Amino acid sequence: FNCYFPLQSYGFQPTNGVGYQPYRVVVLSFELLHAPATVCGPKKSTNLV
Amino acid sequence: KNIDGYFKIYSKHTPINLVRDLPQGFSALEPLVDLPIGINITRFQTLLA
Repeated sequence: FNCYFPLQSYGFQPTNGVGYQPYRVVVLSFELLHAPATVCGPKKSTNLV
Repeated sequence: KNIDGYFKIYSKHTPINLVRDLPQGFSALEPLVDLPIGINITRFQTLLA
């Protein structure tokens, strides 16, 4: 009575709809601390004149 | 040394004839790496074989 195993399995199935099929989610977190910058985007270049 | 989070290292290699504690001469030390670690350091210690 009012005591249940909290974790529950999923119904990810081919029968499921768009709102119930699985979706591999990836949340990309970012950080801007006083520590130095360590990750940056790719830089471009060109030929040499 | 470590300045503004960047840990810098300079070094070289040379032969000597260790007749005394140190030699009376001159030779410059080139840079090796520059790591943007970003921590505080106040102590150190050596490791031996």
